[PDB]
Order: sequence, then C-alpha cells, then structure tokens
Amino acid sequence: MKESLMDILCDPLDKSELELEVDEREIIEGRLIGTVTGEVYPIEDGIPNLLPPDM
Amino acid sequence: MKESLMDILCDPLDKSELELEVDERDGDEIIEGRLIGTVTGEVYPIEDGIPNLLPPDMR
Amino acid sequence: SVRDEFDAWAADGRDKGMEDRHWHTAKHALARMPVEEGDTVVDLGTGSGYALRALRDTKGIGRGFGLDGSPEMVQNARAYTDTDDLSFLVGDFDDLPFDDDSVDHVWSMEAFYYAADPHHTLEEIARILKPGGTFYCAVNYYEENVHSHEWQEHISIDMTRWSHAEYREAFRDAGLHVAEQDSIADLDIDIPAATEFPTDDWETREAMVERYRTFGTLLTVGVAPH
Amino acid sequence: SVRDEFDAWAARDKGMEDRHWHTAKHALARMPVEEGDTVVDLGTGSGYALRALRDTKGIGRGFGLDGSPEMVQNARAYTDTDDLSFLVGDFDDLPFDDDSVDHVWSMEAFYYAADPHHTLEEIARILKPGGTFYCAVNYYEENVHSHEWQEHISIDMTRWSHAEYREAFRDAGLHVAEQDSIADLDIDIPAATEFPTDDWETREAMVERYRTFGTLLTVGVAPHHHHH
Ligand SMILES: Nc1ncnc2c1ncn2[C@@H]1O[C@H](CSCC[C@H](N)C(=O)O)[C@@H](O)[C@H]1O
Ligand SMILES: Nc1ncnc2c1ncn2[C@@H]1O[C@H](CSCC[C@H](N)C(=O)O)[C@@H](O)[C@H]1O
Repeated sequence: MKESLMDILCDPLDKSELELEVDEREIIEGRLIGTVTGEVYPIEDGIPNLLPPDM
Repeated sequence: MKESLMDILCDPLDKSELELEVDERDGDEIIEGRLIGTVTGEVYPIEDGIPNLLPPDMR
Repeated sequence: SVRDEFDAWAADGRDKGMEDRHWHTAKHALARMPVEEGDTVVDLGTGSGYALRALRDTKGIGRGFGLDGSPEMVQNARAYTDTDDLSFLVGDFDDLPFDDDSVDHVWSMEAFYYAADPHHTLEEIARILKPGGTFYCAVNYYEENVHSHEWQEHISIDMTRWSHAEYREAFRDAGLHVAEQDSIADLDIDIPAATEFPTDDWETREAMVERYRTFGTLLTVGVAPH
Repeated sequence: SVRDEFDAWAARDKGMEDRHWHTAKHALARMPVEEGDTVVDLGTGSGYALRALRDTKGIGRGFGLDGSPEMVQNARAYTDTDDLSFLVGDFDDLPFDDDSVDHVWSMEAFYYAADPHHTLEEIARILKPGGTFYCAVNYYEENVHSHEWQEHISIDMTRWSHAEYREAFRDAGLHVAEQDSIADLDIDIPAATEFPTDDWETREAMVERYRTFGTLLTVGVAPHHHHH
C-alpha cells in the first residue's frame, strides 16, 4: 500500500490515529499501530490487515 | 386545481403568500377565481381550474 | 403575452408526438426515482403531462403539479388527465411559484435546457425541494450528443448546451449534491437493418445507434441539501 | 467466518467478476465520480470495480476492503497501479476516518454484514457530506430465486425487500436518491427444450431472474449535519 493512501486510515476499534512502522518499501512489509489502543495491524505483501483484533 | 394543493403555492415574484378568491368551485376543485399577491398585489387568474402563475411581464 | 414554438406544438399534436418519443427513455428514469406513495412531485415543462400520470400510476404520488410556460400545453395536459390529484399550472422556470422546502421531488424531461438562466432555475429547484428530495434532470440536447447540436437551428429559444461535467458542476454550484449521472439508451425506437439506410432522418445505422444507444438521454440526479 | 466462507471463492474470484460485471458495469457507470475522487469498495472480491472506476471515471484513490486475506492478495495481483490499494477489514468497523471518502461501492456483499444497519451508519460516517453509497445486490426479497441461497451459505444473510433497503438507508441518515433493477442481458438463456438445468426448473424462471428482476441497486447520499 502507498504510504500516502494511509492518511485516512484509522484504528478499526475506536477510529483513532495510527502510527506507521516500515520494514520493506509503496509499503510492502511493516505495521500500523493504534495510538490509543496499542493494537498492531500488520502490513504483509503490501496489504494491511485492519480487522478488529478478535477477527 | 384543488384548493388543498394551493397550500404550497406562492407569488412567483417574491415568494410571498397568495390570497385566494373563488368565483366557481366544485368541492375542493377551484374552477374560476384568482390568486392575489399579498405584497405585490399581482393578480394570477385561475381559468377553468388552471392557475396562470407566470410573472405579470409574461402575460 | 408572446407566442412561441411551444404554443404551436400544443395546437398541432406535437405534445403527443413528444410524449411517444420521450417515453422511450423517460420510463427508465421515472422507474428509478425514489418517489414514495403520497409524495408531492413537480414536473417542470410538463408538455402532455405524461410523466405525472406515470408517477401516479406506478408510484402512487399524492399530489402532482405540472408546470409549463405554454397555456395551451397545460390545457392539453389537463384534458389528457382524468384525476384531480394531478394539477396543472402556467409558470416560468425563472421563478417557481412554490414555497421553500415544499416539494418531495422535481422531474424535468427535455425542457431544462430552455431555461433563460439555468443556474437560477437550479437554485429555485434546490429552494423548493425538501432536504433529501431529488431533482431528475433528463435531456437529449447536450455537448457529447453531437447529433443534437443541429436542434438549435430549428428553434428560436437560446438553449444551454452543457457537457456531462458541466451539468454536475452546475448542480453543485446551485447547492445540489450529485447522486447519479447516467446515459439512458432508447431500446424502443426502431433502428432498421444497415441496408435500409439512408433513411429520412439518418445517413447510416452507425449514426442512429450512436445517438440512441451510445449517447441516449442524459440523466443527472440532484439531491437537495439541508 | 468470512475468510472460511470466501477463501474457496478466492481459489473463482474471476468467475464472480465475469458474472457480476453483467450488471455491475451499468451501476458503476451511474456513479457521479469526479476525476481524482477517493472510493472505498466494500467486499472487493477481485477488485474489478475499482479498476473499472479508475479506467472509465478517473478516480484518484481506491481502497478495496475484504474480510478474506486471499481475496485481497488476488485483487492486488490483478491490479497494475498503486493508486488502488487493498486491505483486510470487516463491514462492522470501517477503518477510515469520518468524512474522508467521496463514494462507497458494494456489489454482492452487503447482505453478508453481521449488523447491516450498523454497516450503513459506518458508511454514512466515512462518506463526506454529498458523497454516495452504491449498494448493488442479487440476494433480496423480490428475487424469489435467491431465497434458497441461504441453504448453501454458513453466514447469516440479510434478506431485505426494495422498501426495506430504502427504509434502512434513511434510518442510517442516508438520503435515497435512486433505486432500480438492472437486468442481466448477457447470460445465455437456453431454449425451453434444454430445461431443467442444474439451477432452473423452467426457462420462465431463468428469464424472470435475469431479464426481469436482475440486480437491485439502491443509491444513498450522505447528508451534512442537520437538526433532529
Ligand atoms: N422557461 C420555461 N418555463 C416554463 N416552461 C417552459 C420553459 N421553456 C420551455 N418550457 C416548456 O418545456 C417543454 C419542453 S418540451 C418537453 C415536454 C415534456 N417534458 C416531454 O418530455 O415531452 C414545453 O412544453 C415548453 O412549453
Ligand atoms: N463482513 C464482511 N466484511 C468484509 N468482507 C466481507 C464480509 N462479508 C463478506 N465479505 C466479502 O465480500 C465479498 C462477497 S462476493 C462479491 C465480490 C465482488 N464485489 C464481486 O462483485 O464479484 C467476498 O470477497 C467476501 O470475502
């Protein structure tokens, strides 16, 4: 996923801002972390997984 | 035109209220009469049930 | 009072001829309108009044107003309509005689582009519509439909020729949200075999197909804001 | 679960695209997209709707959300631009900011939502005021032939009539702008002699399914804040 596209993404749990961590970069591998919840949403093969944790 | 449908009509010039005068009716149906602008004084005739609500400059 | 082409069409049967041709695409635009039973609808430039009769028959509208600038046109529409739930009036697109937020939906087919001040007419429609109410604006004269350009040579009224994008921008500028814009094909008109061309109206089958299938009727749907 | 139910459809995603395109092409063509608009595609499947909107209407940013990780891996593999992105998500909690999306599209997915009324409220939330939701479905009350679909699906589906979709949109705060049936004219209907087929007992039923009922489309518009 293009880093610029992440500007409107939010934590699925409470709709708060996310923090981006990059491992391979167009982001291929990394994570989006909830600034309020601490939840970690992984980005794998350019695809963020933004399901609520329990899913 | 039914008098019950005239509740939403207004003077086309300034959107003010119209006064209805009836000369001939059939129940709710107004057949002859006029709608008079309460502010402009313009007279919009109702002729065989059809109001002519064109601005006066077009009549 | 000055007579124009529309007054002549009302006297010579062209009101009924327009109904028969326009119904081919109007039926599809009317079918998709989100009109509920009991709603109040205004038909701007009603002609024969067929669109209100169709909305009464298919959607159960409570009140209908057919507005036209031609007294003869509305006298004909009234004569063609056997219910008093549909009313007709003479009026002009530049100043609509309805209160603010009094109408659930506004329909107009093959008429909007005759408005003297289209931007003001759009503002008037947004004014009379209740919030969330729609304006269904269907036209066959528009920029992309190259076959319609010559229509201006056959009528003395200065017509607005807008593209698809210009209709969307004008709606926004007037305060309407744009919900839909579609090209409605005419699937009713007879398009003869290619060997039957030229016909009286078309040089080739390709030109006729482009007019009625590729371009067809432009429908732009506006929604009145709160 | 969503990934359990739809992973076999990702092993067939192109087959869904080919069938659904017959009506989706007409619904997509109606969308009032301006060049550069941001669109969210809920239950993207192969992602074809985003690619069609970029190719025909010039959307600027697209997000294809799906609860199946295999489905969005496929959708990304079929896409030749980074302006269209894909993510795993769920219809009950959309991971987009308030008023950040110009339009939302969904075809053949909405009725799998666990709480469809809450999904509509989430769509109204993420849409900018004046933005649209195009909801296209083949599983709905009037399409009598679709009722049996629940028998081969493990997810509890929502079966609403045309009127129920309009009422639910209004209850979520969306204004209903249009509602229509879009016929599928592309699917071949054999001669009456060829019946019954695996799906149809009579030709009349197949014609009714595709040429008469077709796909239901309901269009909603997100409002600005207003008095309640
Ligand atoms: N400025 C104006 N105010 C009111 N009516 C107007 C108008 N300009 C044109 N009209 C009316 O708009 C109609 C255009 S012809 C279309 C008629 C009908 N809607 C149909 O689909 O067949 C005519 O009846 C004409 O008298
Ligand atoms: N609750 C939910 N959250 C997210 N995605 C869901 C979902 N329920 C179903 N889906 C997804 O919605 C899609 C339904 S199949 C339709 C795919 C595509 N829109 C097409 O027209 O072909 C599947 O890809 C499925 O995984």
